[PDB]
Amino acid sequence: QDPMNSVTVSHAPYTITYHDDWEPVMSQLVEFYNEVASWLLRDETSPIPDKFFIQLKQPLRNKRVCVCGIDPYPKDGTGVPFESPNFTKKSIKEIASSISRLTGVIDYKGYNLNIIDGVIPWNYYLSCKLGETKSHAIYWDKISKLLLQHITKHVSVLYCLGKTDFSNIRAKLESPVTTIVGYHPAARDRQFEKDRSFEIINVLLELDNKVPINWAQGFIY
Amino acid sequence: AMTSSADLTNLKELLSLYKSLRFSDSAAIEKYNSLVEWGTSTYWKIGVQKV
Repeated sequence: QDPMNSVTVSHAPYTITYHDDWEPVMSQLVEFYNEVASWLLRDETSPIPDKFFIQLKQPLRNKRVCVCGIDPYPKDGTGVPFESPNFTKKSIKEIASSISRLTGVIDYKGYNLNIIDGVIPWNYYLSCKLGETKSHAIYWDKISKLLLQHITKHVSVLYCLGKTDFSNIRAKLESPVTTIVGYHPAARDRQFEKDRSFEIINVLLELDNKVPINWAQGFIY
Repeated sequence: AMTSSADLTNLKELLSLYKSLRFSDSAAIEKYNSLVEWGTSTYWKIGVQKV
């Protein structure tokens, strides 16, 4: 409530609370959201409208990696990308077993990309109609570009999960940023299991004289 | 491919060569420049340049 600001929009959730690092985009976010939100709000969503924007509370200046999925869990999104508080969603379980395999940590009760220093977990579209991936693509589009471009000014590496969903990601950005497009954790044939993105991200970081990501900070005991 | 062991292997060799930067033949310097190009092209932007 000091590095946190808020702005008023014309549709639910009505207030957007954001960390200072997001300021330069807030003005256009408000205009973009007001023109589409009523269309959006016609359906029940994952996450609920009160949670659409809670990731804007995160600092950007301390981030070196954005881990990005296309949109929220079709059900039970919390507004924090990939978060599954009771460790029940498949993607987060799979990501966690990659990190287990990678780091040698074998007993754990949870994993959350949002508690890892230097990481910002991100959803490209900020909602979907309950049960239906990508159903709100057409509404989010201009916002999604606005927000991901802003993010990519701060991070050294953008990692996107979903070969098909992200095959055109470059077009969506202005200035180049180190970009990795890996398999979705649900991809056929355990391809996600063979995907070495988490380690590749860290070599890329060292090549940009940055500190590698300490993936084990993700675990919950 | 971006995501395989072999991408990881090439990125690690490029980092190693970047750390010494001390090339003693044409081979080596060429390996380094050609890894930079491959990395740049595969991941769009990387932190090191051709020398």
